[PDB]
Amino acid sequence: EVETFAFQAEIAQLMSLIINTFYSNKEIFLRELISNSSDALDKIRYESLTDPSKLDSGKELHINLIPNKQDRTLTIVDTGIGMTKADLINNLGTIAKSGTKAFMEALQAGADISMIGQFGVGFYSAYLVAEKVTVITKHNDDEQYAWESSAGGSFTVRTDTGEPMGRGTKVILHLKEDQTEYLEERRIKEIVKKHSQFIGYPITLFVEK
Repeated sequence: EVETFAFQAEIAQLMSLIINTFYSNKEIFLRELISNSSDALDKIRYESLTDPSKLDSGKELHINLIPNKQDRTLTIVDTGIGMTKADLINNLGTIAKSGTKAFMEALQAGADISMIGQFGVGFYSAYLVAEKVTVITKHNDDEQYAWESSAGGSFTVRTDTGEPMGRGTKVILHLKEDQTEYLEERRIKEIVKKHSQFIGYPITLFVEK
């Protein structure tokens, strides 16, 4: 049972800008997704201070980066607070309508695309390098859901059939044909060091057989 939804007008316009604007500095997508993961880890850490049972679904707070050259995917996994179905549908828990409006105003006034994270809509920078994005998420006391979009004005949400994750979010980037550099170990290391060197959680970069 798959539900298909239209993006709000503002988000469709944001995604179009990201996909259609000439902007060579695409590597900032990774900092934005790592930033989102770190925020989600902060949330479950703070909630667990007054209720330790919220870590019954996993005590380790970390970020994994998983390239797969066969599938042409880069996956960013975190064991953060996860998202409910309502969150997923409501623009993956972002303030995307107001954030987009502010971002667009900033772009008119001298900002550039790399500042997208400042406005709370950094997730959508995935579409700098991905033709399709899948978000698998599990919040405590909600079920596991999968969100997916290849832009074009719509997204889908279904309950996730696949392997149970304990808690957190997985963002699966199906990369565009010309963006496979982001599957290379030395390229990913370079970008993490350049933009995400000091953050509050361990990042593990998986290797491939």
